[PDB]
This record gives sequence, C-alpha cells and structure tokens, in this order.
Amino acid sequence: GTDSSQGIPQLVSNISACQVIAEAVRTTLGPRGMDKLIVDGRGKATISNDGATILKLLDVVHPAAKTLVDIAKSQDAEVGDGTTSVTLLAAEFLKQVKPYVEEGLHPQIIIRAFRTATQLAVNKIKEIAVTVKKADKVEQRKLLEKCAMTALSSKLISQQKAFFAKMVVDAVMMLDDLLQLKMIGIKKVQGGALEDSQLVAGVAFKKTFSYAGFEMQPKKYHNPKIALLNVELELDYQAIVDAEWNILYDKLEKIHHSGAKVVLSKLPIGDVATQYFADRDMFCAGRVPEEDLKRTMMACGGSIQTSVNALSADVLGRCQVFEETQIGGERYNFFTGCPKAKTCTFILRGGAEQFMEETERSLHDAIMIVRRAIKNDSVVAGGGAIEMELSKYLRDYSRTIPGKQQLLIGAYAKALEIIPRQLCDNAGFDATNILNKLRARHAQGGTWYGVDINNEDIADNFEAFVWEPAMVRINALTAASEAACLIVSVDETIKNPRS
Amino acid sequence: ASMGTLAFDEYGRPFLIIKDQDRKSRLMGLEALKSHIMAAKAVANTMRTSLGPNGLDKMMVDKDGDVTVTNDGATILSMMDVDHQIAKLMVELSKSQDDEIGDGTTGVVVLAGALLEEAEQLLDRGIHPIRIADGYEQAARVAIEHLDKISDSVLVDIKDTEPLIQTAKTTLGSKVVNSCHRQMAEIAVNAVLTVADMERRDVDFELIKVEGKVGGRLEDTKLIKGVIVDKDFSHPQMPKKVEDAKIAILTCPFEPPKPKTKHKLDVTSVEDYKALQKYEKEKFEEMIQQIKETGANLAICQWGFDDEANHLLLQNNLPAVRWVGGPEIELIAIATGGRIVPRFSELTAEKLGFAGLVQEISFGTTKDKMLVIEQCKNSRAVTIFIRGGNKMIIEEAKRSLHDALCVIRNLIRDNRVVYGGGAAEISCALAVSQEADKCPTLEQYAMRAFADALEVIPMALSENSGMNPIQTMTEVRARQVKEMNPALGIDCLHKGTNDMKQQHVIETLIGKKQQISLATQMVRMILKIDDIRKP
Amino acid sequence: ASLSLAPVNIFKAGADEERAETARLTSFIGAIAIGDLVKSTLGPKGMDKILLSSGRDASLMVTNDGATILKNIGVDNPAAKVLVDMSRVQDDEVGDGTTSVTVLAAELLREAESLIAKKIHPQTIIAGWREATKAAREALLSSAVDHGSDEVKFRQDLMNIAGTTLSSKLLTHHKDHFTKLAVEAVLRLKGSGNLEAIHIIKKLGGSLADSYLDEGFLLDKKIGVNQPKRIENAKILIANTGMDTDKIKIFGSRVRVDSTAKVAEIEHAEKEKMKEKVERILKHGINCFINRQLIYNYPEQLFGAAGVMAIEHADFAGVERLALVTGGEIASTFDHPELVKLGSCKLIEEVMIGEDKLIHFSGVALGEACTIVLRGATQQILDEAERSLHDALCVLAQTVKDSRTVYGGGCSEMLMAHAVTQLANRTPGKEAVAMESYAKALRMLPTIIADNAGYDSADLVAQLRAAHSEGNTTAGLDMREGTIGDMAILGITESFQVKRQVLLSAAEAAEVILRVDNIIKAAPRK
Ligand SMILES: Nc1ncnc2c1ncn2[C@@H]1O[C@H](COP(=O)(O)OP(=O)(O)O)[C@@H](O)[C@H]1O
Ligand SMILES: Nc1ncnc2c1ncn2[C@@H]1O[C@H](COP(=O)(O)OP(=O)(O)O)[C@@H](O)[C@H]1O
Ligand SMILES: Nc1ncnc2c1ncn2[C@@H]1O[C@H](COP(=O)(O)OP(=O)(O)O)[C@@H](O)[C@H]1O
Repeated sequence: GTDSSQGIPQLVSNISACQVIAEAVRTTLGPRGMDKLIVDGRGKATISNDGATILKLLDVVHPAAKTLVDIAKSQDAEVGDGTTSVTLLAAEFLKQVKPYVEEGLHPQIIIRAFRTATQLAVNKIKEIAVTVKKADKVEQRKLLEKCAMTALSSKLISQQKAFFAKMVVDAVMMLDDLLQLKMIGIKKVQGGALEDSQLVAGVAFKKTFSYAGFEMQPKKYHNPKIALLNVELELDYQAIVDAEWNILYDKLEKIHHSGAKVVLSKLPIGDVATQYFADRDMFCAGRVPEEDLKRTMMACGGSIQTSVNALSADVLGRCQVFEETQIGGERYNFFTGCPKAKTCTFILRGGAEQFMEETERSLHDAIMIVRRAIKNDSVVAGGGAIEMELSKYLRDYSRTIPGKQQLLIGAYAKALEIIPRQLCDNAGFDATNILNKLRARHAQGGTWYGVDINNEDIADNFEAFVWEPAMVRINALTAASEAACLIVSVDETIKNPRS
Repeated sequence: ASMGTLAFDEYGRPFLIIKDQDRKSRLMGLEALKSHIMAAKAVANTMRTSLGPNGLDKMMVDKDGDVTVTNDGATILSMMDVDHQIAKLMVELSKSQDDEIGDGTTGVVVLAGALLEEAEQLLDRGIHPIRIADGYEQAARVAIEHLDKISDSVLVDIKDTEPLIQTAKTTLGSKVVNSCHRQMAEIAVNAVLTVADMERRDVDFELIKVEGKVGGRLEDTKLIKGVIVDKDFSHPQMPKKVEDAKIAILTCPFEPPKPKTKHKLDVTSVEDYKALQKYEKEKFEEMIQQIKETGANLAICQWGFDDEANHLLLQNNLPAVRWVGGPEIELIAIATGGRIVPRFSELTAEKLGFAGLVQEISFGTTKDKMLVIEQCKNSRAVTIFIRGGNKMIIEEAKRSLHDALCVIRNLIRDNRVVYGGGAAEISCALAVSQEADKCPTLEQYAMRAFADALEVIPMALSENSGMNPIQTMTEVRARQVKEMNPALGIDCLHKGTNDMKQQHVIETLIGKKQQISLATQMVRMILKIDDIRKP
Repeated sequence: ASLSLAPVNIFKAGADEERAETARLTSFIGAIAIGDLVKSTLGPKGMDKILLSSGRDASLMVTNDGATILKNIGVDNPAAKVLVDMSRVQDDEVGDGTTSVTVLAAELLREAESLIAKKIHPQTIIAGWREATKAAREALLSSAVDHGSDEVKFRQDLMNIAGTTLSSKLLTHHKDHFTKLAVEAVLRLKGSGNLEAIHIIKKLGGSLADSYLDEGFLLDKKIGVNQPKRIENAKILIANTGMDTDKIKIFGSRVRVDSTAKVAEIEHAEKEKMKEKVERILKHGINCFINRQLIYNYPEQLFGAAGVMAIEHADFAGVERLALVTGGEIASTFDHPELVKLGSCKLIEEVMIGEDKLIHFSGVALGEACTIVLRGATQQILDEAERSLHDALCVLAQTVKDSRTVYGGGCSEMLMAHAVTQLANRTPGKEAVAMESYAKALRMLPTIIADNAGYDSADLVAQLRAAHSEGNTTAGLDMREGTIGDMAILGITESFQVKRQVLLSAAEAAEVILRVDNIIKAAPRK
C-alpha cells in the first residue's frame, strides 16, 4: 500500500521500470547470446534469440516501459537489429542519471546536456568512420566474402561455410536490388549432407495429403504457370446428388479445357482419390499456402480464377520451366522457372532434424551482414570499439565544458560502455578484466580495438574485419538519445478513468 | 538472500519499488539454472527405476484419480503432474521420441538427467554453459561415429519373423508380460504381418484399434482379423448367429425429417389429423419396404430407433443393431468396403458392406455380451483381444503390444541395428574418454563430464537388480579392449556371458542414435536458459 | 539423491508424493485392509458382514459372500482397487472362490512385505512365485478328476459340489433341499447359462424350509376394474404400443382454430382412433394382454366390456424371458394378427401369502426358466438366500460346462503346500525362500478356514501333511469333528477349473502388485 506519483518519485519510477525492462533482455545481445523459453500462457513456449522478437512477444503495463518498447519497435522497423543495443544504452543513461535526479538536477539541464553530447558524438564519429566501398567490393569480392566469414566465424562448418558465403554473395550480386527480409526465404529438407545445400531460383514446398493431386507431372513444360481457383473440385436424392455429379463433370470439363499445367483449388485435394482424379491429364493441386502465393505472383504472375468456368491468360502463361523431383525420397513441388524469380531459396540440406534454428541464426545473418556492408560505405570497428572511442571522446570533452553539463556528459560517456560489457557477458568471460584491457588499449594504444568472441581477448577488431554501417550506428545512437530525453522529460502521469 | 535487498529507501523517507517481493521470488542466472537442473533430478531419478529387464513398474495418479500402471517411460511421464516448464519440455521430448521411434523412452530421460546433473557440478566449479554445450556437441559427434563403427543391418522382408521374434522378445522381456514371451512374440508378428505396406510408408493407427476386456487367461491371447464392437442385437429374441451378413450401413434415425427453419403448421380439422396419421403410417411402411428391398442380413444404425420399427424389423426377420457410434460405422465400412448412407433415399445396393464371419462370445456369468466380425476377405483393420487377470494387466499387455509394434516398425523402415544391454554405451564411454585424452583441457573437462554422465545406463541397470557397477565396468571394458563387439555388456539374467549375441539382445541402431542426438541437443538448449522471474 | 532431505521440491497445493518403501507400506496396508474386510466369510462357519455408508444414506448390505462386500466400499489404495478388480473378474468368471482368491492375494502381499523386511528384491520374489505357481499347477493337474460322461455320476458330483458351496452360506440347515432344488433348476435350464431366465422372488414372511421351485411364474401386476379377475387358457400377447396420451411424433403441428366446434371434432377424432386401435387389438383373438406402458380408463373399460385381461408395466427383460419360456412375441403393429406369436398358458390365479396379493402363474410350455419362492423372515435374510442360490446355480452351470473336479476344503490346499515344499527343498537361493513364504500363505488360508470355527490349526496342518505324504490327495478337514476324512466320501468336492482359475488369478494379481515401486500423488481436490 505505497503510493508514489510525485514528479521526482514518478521520474525515478519510470526509469526504474525502464531498468527492469532492460534487465529482462540483458543477456540476448550478440551472436553467441543465450535465450529464454517464454510461454504465452496458451501452452506455446517461444524461443527466439533476437531481442526484438522477445520484446514483441513480451507484454508490460508500465507507461514508461510501453514508451521504451515502442521506441525499440520503431528502431527495429528502420534498419538492422539494434533494438537490444539501443534499449541497453537508454537504460544505462537512465541508471547512471539516477544519482543525479535523486538530489535535485532539473530534467531540462539533463535534456540539454544529452542533446549536446549526442551532437558531439555524432560529429566525432565522422572523423573516425572509414569507407571501404571502393576497396574492391563490387568486383574482386574477397573483402565482402571475409565480411560474410565474420558472421559465421569459428565453427567446424567452415568448409561448408565458405561455399554458403559464396552462395549468398552471388545471390546478392544477382539480386543487388537492396535485398530485404521477405525477398529471400529458406525451406527445410531432411537428410543429406550439409555440403549438399544448393540455391534454386524459386521455392520448395513438399506435397502432402491435402496439397497435390497426382504424380508424374510434365516437368519439362515450356510455359507452366500457377492457376488459382476459388471453386471446389473434389468429389431429394435426385436433386442434390445429381447436382453434385453435374458440378463435378462441368468442373472436370473446365479443367480439361483450360489446359493449365498447375491448377490450385480452394478446397483440399485428397490423395485417397488419386486414382479417381488421375484422369485430369494435367497437374492439379489445392490448399496453396499464402507464402507460396506471395512468392509466385512476383515470380512470373500466377493468376486467380473466380467463376464456375473461369479461364484466364495466365493459367498457362509464360514461365520458363517446372521442377518436381524426389527430395529425400519424397517428391517436392517447386514453382521455379520464372522470368522475374526475385526469390532465391537456400535448400536446407542437412542430417539434423533440429538444425532449423541454427540455420536461421546462421544463414539469415550472412545476407543481412553483406546487405548492410553494401548499402553503406563508411564503417567503424565493431565489438564495442566504436563505443569505447565515443566514450573516450565524451569523457575527455566533458572535463572541457564549464557548467552543469560536465557531470551529465561524463555519465553519458560512462553509459556508452555497456556494449563491450554485454558482449563479454554473453560470451561468458569475466567482464572486469576484458573491459579493463579494452578500455586501456583503446584510450592509450589504438582507436579501433574491440572485443573478440573467438579467442576471448582484446584485439583490433578493425583488422578482424568487424564492420558496421556508420549511418546505422549514428541513427541508433540518435534514437537511443531521443528515447532517454523523452523518458527524462516526464513529470506527471494522468489516468482519469472513465469508470 | 531473503526479500532481495532490505533498504526500503535510499535516504529514509517512505518508498517502495517491488510489489510484495517478500512473498515473491527473484532468480538471476546460476540460481535459475540450479532450479532447472533440480527439476531434472526430480524427473530423471523418478524415471530411472523402470530401466532394463529388472525395471519395475510405476503408480502415478493425477488430480482426477486415474489408476495407471505402465512400463514404457513415456507412458509413465505422459500424465504425471508436470509443474516446471523444462520438465514439460522433457515430457514432449519423450513424446516425440516415442512418436518417431517408439522405443528407448527410458534411455533419453535418464541420459538427459545425467548430462544435466554433471553439468551442474561443472557449473559449481564456475564454468559458463556455452563451453559445456560445445563439449557436449563434440561428445555427440564422437558417440555418433562410434555407433557408426559397429553398425549392422537386418532383413526387411515380410516373411521374416525369427530375428523379428528375437528383437520383440528382447524388448518385451523387461515388462510383466514375459510369462507368455514366445506366444506374444508370435502374436505380435502375426498382427504386424497381417496388414503391412512395403512402399516405405507408414500404417495408419486410425485403421487399427486394439482392445480387450477382463476375464480369461493370459495364454488365451490371439489375433482377431476383423472389427470388434461392444454392442448387441436390437431384439434379444432374435437368434444371435447370422451368416453371410450383408452389412447395410445406416446413419440416420428412423424418424421423419424436419428442417431447422422456424416454421409453424396449423391443424384445424379432423381431415388434417387423419391425413397426417396416414402419411406417417405410409412413410413408415415405405421405410420398411426400402429396408426389405436389398434383403440384407445386417443393418447397422447410428442413433437407434423406436419400438415400432423394432417390431417391424423383428417381424421381417431382418438382423439389425442400434446405438452404434459414427467412428464405429466408419471403421466397419472401411474394413468391409461399404459406403456412407446418411439418409433413407441413399440406401442403395452399392452402399453395403460384408463380413466373412460374425461371432458373439460370452464368458459366462457376466450379463454383458459382445459381437465381433472377423474373417473379412479384404479386411482393412486388425486387432488383438487379450484376456487376463484384471483391467491393468490387460492395459499393460496393450502397451507391451504397442511397444512390440513400434520395434517391428523400426526394424522395417530401416534395417540398421546394433546391440545394447550396456555394451554400446560403455563403448561410447571408452570412445569419449579417448577423445578426452586427446582433447585440450578446458573442453576435456566437459568431455570426461559427458563420459561420466553417459555411463549412467549401466548404473541404473545394475541398481534395478543389484550387481556391482564398477567391477562390471572393469570386466566389460577389459573384454572390449581384448576384443571389440557391439554386444559386450551386462548379463542381467545370469546367462553366464556378457555377449548379447548369444542372448539375442537386439535393438534398432536408429533408435539409440536419435536417443543420443536428442539428448545432446536438448541438454544444450536447456543449458541456454538461466532466468526465472516468478511473481 | 532423493526427497528425504532436500531444501527445495516440486509440488502443488497440498501435493506430497511419497517414496518407494512407504509406497509399498501404504499399498500393502490397503491390501491387508481389503483382505480383512473380505475374510472371515470363508468355510461353512463363515460370518456375515454389514455395510454402512459413511454418508447419511447408510447403504446396508447383509451377505455371506465377499464379492458383494467389496463391491460397495470406498477405495483409496490403488492396490485395493486392483484387488477389487481381480475379485470382480473371478466373480464374472465363476460364482465361488472369489473370497478365496481375494484372501490369497491379500496374504501374498502380506508375505511380500514380510520378505521386503527380510531384505529381498521384488524381482526375485516374482521369479520364485512364477516357479512355485508352475509347480502348484502341475501338482493340481496330477490329482484332477472328471466324471461328466456318466449322467448319474455327474448328478452325484453336482449334489456334492452344490452342497459344499452352500455349506459356507447360511442355508447349511436345509442344504440338502436347496441342493436338490438347484439341481432341478439347472437340469430344467437344459444346460443353458441364461441367468436372466432365472428369477427368485423376495417376499416377506414364512420359514426358509418352505421354499420351493414352482414350475410356473408369478405376476406382480394389478387386475383392472371392469376386467375379469380370472381368465384361463388365454393367449399371451406382449406389445410395445404406447396407447397412452397417443399423439403423432410430429411436433411441428399445432391447433389454431377459430371455433370450439373444431376442437370438439378433433377430440371425436382421437376417441374414434382409440376405438379403431382397440378393435385392432381385439381382432387378434386375445384374452390376456401384456404391456410395458400404462393403461387409461377407456381402454380398460372397453377390455372389460370385451372380457380381455390387460397387464401393464411389465419390463422388457421380464416379457422377453416370458416369451422365451412360453412362446409369445413382442409386438407394435396390430394390423398383422397372423404375424404375431402368442404363448400357451395353463394356470393363472391369485395367491394370498400373509397380507399381500400375488398373481400366480403355472403350467409352462417350454419350461426354460427357474422361479423359486422364498419365505424369508426379513429382507436381508432374503437377500442372502438369493445370493446363495445364485452362487449355487452359477457353480453348477460352470461344473456343467467343465466337469473336471478336485477335492478341496484344505486337502487340495495342503497338496499345493506339499508340492511347493518339495520344490523349495530341492532348490537353493532366495527364490526358494520366497516360494516357501508363498506356500506358508497358502497354508495360512486354511488357518482362517478352520478358525472361523475355533479349531486347531497346526495339528491339522501336520495331520494333512502326513496324509499327503502317504499320498492321500483326498484327506481334508471336517468341520463336524475337526479331523481328516475322505472328501469324496464326505462330499466336499470342488470344481477343478474354478480352483485352477483362483490359483492362477491370485498369482497373477500378486505378480502385478509386486511390480509397482513408487506411488506419486497429485494435489488432492478436497
Ligand atoms: N563475431 C563477432 N565477434 C564479436 N562481436 C560480434 C560478432 N558478431 C556480432 N557482434 C556484435 O553484435 C552486435 C550486434 O548485435 P545485435 O544485432 O544488436 O543483437 P540483437 O539482434 O539481439 O539486437 C554488434 O555490435 C557486434 O559488435
Ligand atoms: N534381456 C536384456 N538384457 C540386457 N539388456 C536389456 C534386456 N532387455 C532390455 N534391455 C535394455 O533395456 C533398455 C531399455 O529397455 P526398456 O526400458 O524395457 O524399453 P525402452 O527401450 O522403450 O526404454 C534397452 O536399452 C536395453 O539395452
Ligand atoms: N464342508 C466344507 N468343508 C471344508 N471347506 C469347505 C466346506 N464347504 C465349503 N468350503 C470352502 O469354503 C470356501 C468358501 O466358500 P464360499 O464362501 O461359498 O465362496 P468363496 O469361496 O467365494 O468364499 C470355499 O472355497 C470352499 O472350498
């Protein structure tokens, strides 16, 4: 029975709620970051190492927490995955300004000093950012291939990893249209060696009991296109039963007259009637997935039929060739051979049943890492190197400012240090010694030494090809500073219930 | 410790942050991992005693009060009161293992428990779970290649039964049913070979239903090639024996149809009432004539029918039954080739089934009878009707038959097999020890940790009966270093030798391969959890 | 690593699971309780037991048979539920020996926990018990005898077996008359196992010696007002026709009229249809009519004008048995007088016994039924009488199905004792000790058998041991003198199949119980 909603008490309550939100998702930062199974309460436990997904599934009622989560989501939808980084940085700002608002520092002074320090950092980062785009990136792609290496370093899959990186990089050159998350997908295949994974200019979807009609399709067909039908095709007595037979007969006649190689019906197509429905003389299917559709209208333009005897020019339109082969002993259904097949799928060929999560964490990062490397030009050493450099700049400039902004900028610099701290925490190493060595080397020795996840020691991450877009870091830091400013700018909470 | 931090403020004024943390609980990292692995102790050391031929059975009761005694580990852990999320995750681990293998449920749980326990006293030395996960993956690949060293294959022919009988007998020896060992071995072989598909495809469990009721003796167990229904004839005076029964499938009540639309009919004169009576009588006579048209020797209903229809059917000497469920009608139709007749107008000559032999069996003074069809020429269903002391021995026989069918399916869908009984796991321990000897120390710790944990199978095998663990280990690996064989294990029943080949201890290689793999991956992903925030 | 001393646990509100040794303790004490509640009803000196439900209902049972005793009892031990299940299975198989198998299982579990205290493992116990059960079955097979081929020998064996079965019941005073009645009823069934063809009346007043198996029947229905009170040599007609508040099954029709003349005409229509239905009933040539449902005033008045008896509220089982024994048929359409079968009757009258009126039936056509009048003093002594008669009929029917017999009353029991004794003496190991405890429980069953009368135990055990040592597989105890005798001469005979089933079921249930180690309890609902 404790009530605390006064200005300073409400500010400390809000920033403590932000601290709790950060504490919830502290340990998921980094490639070797651990996770938690969270059950939605309906019996469906959820595992996802990405922090953004964790916040998406997470639900918190505090208004300050809600604002912080909203800012994190806004950052997520813009560029890369910096949600964990920005949330941790803002929470560090708040927890290090705790001992400043706790005794009388007015919020506006803090807001002004935070804006000044943010401008100082965003200006001092541009003197250190190095552009590599002209260093043999579009052609003679050894550097970009090494960037692909960095996303999957220190693993026995290295023999397969080199081929997979060349795979994804060639997919990038032949899809260098600012690739996104949904433009490229993956499909799971059971059995086979890891090396057997190979790229197909299309999609893969195994046919099930309610997917396809019959086997031995005309694979080598010159112009097979997807045809979607919104009419049932599967199988008082003389009033509805004869009507059903007439409907079946006219639908079969429509299918025969259309001549579409691939036919999709809205009702499921049962395999028990495979011998009954093998007389269609061309491939028929049903219950098409929405993802498969979305990967086919942009591929070569599958059509949709919406009448009893609907016929369109794209039921048998111009697509290159159809693929349907035995994959692991079971024949799949590939909607390949499309002039605008802007969807390359990595066939997950491996002998591990539970390898899907490792594939998602190991194949989705390579395309993203190379895409972010290509999109931006100026890059800085990662692994906390840029954070340590910014911390050193802000700490050495704070002592140069006469006024109340000095302590605020000092706390800001002290709060920019969590990224190496969190990375070495998730690596499992003791944070004190590694952070100590990194800070000493960065301040005295070099301006780009960063954390190493492989040997667990301080190293010049610039040489380790640990890259990151300068603009992405700039906007992430700006968003974190804006979030901190907004959450500090709170004085009173008003609810005024209608009831 | 208790209540977290006890300050209530930073200076002394009234203040509060956490809502009632006194009766809440906060866990951060190591303490949460200890809670999870302590749950792992609970589940594993509860499960362990049902391992091996001397594996005893368990009594587990839910909040409802269901009486259940079983011997297949997944069955023990299936309905037990699971409270902790990782314990539940182990539960569906066992469920998945049973679904895609059907044997070795005991092995996965005990192995995971041992791995997690040894991991916790690893953590007690101050080591981070990522290193343990990597070392366990290395142990997994070492174990997999060791299994691949001594693999062996069998025959996948439909007529082959003798090695199949030996493997089923080895699987069922650990159960209570071992009194009629060879008899039920033959029974399971007959049941699996009655209906089977060789096109590398599965057998639907909706097509095969196995049930049995109390009474009789264990030796009375046999194979029934037909459909069994726990229903009797509509009229008791009707003689229970019918031959050449043309099964007339019916799924509609013998009552006039009525639309669901809100309608009202008004009766105002004697003529309307008399016409309605005459219409009802004529429609009932029409229904009787339609039934008599085909001259079928068996009509099966769904929702029953009144006494007037009962007398009409009795007067016509037309066999019939009532109160038969929809799934039962569907099973009868699919086994006998019949069609669906949802209404009177659909009763045609092409929508009737047939049974080779329909028999009713009575055990004496029980007041309840049963009707079973059998000898179907193209039967689509098989079943085993067991007799025994009481309900739970019958249920144990059901589960034993399920395990036998599972092991036969494993032998069929893949011929690759090995021998266990403490042999394969001890060979894996030797291999993991060798790689540990040739391993860098930091991960050699986890290597030897995994070896020690995987050596838990002979631990439970010995303590379920009583022989010494360590001299058994010594003799076993002495014989294994003297000569290598996948069948140098434990002599559970004092056969004299530790050679499973002589004792025909056979299990599929795929089952134990997936055992090791699933145990490794789930142990790792449990090691990737260290946070609990119970309110 | 157990829960004996653990800082943390996993339990729900009120949930506390319990370890293996105390699981054995609880399950076996529940089994002991079940055995104690079913024991003391063995042998000719069996003592009846009362039931009183813990609620206000207080269900009261009086019976000498333990199967009914264990039917109605609260269950908390799952092993107790196992025992109830196996006893019910034995009851569904045969009539006698259910208490024998139950007490055998209870004492086996007693010796099992004794062996557990004696520091032995359950698996060795199960192996030894399997071996001993095999040996005991062999020994029982050694002295099995069948005499079903000879009809006179079969009747003598039926006499002896039914007498032995009824001796343990209260009817031992009139045992001879009851045995003769049971033989007559069983041979009147022509060997059929149709228990529903047998009914016994529970009427109050009189002495139990007056009981008799009348060839006819008894009707508990009431005679109509205008209907004649005595119709002889009538025809038995059974109908399913409702003929009460008769209406069409169509519920979608309602009366929406603009004048009461329409309603009056409608009512005239239903009364005319009632008259037509009565004419349809009468055109079949009937004089006695049996109905399941009630009868209104108009049909009974018309029948009294027509001089036709009407019987109402006769359930489906009774009318079906009447059709089976007489020759009638159940009907629902009366437009087919020639397609409805009727029975043949000889005597229908009323009898007054005490202060109650009963419609007496006699002169059956087929005689495939058994009805016995019982002059029980009270309701509970009646219930005991029907229970004993049903058990006698069941054991006679089982002996008819399988005529192999043995000599029990402790004689066969000591035969198994001797067999298992030699088996134990001819093998070493804890297996021999376990099966010696087995045999000791086997011998302890006659301890209760004889101590229901207060006789000596050890002296008779030694005497029967010596008698079986000379080979007397017929030397058993006699409750009259407490000495040995020839069970063949003394008439104590038991069915081979029943005894073998009892032994095998007891061994199987014991094996099932010993294979459970740990019992876990979820959160109690209360
Ligand atoms: N191989 C590596 N070694 C060291 N640090 C790495 C490596 N790969 C990625 N990182 C670090 O991970 C950070 C990016 O993580 P992020 O994508 O923000 O996680 P999340 O997606 O959970 O928000 C970068 O700042 C980079 O320093
Ligand atoms: N006769 C036997 N001799 C030695 N080991 C046996 C014997 N029978 C079974 N086992 C062992 O018991 C283990 C588990 O069997 P069990 O628990 O009965 O069923 P499941 O294999 O489904 O767990 C197997 O790994 C096998 O090696
Ligand atoms: N005259 C007798 N002498 C010795 N034993 C008898 C005699 N009559 C019956 N018994 C035994 O007493 C036991 C008790 O029989 P009863 O109570 O009728 O049924 P249940 O055997 O189910 O208890 C029987 O198993 C029978 O073997």
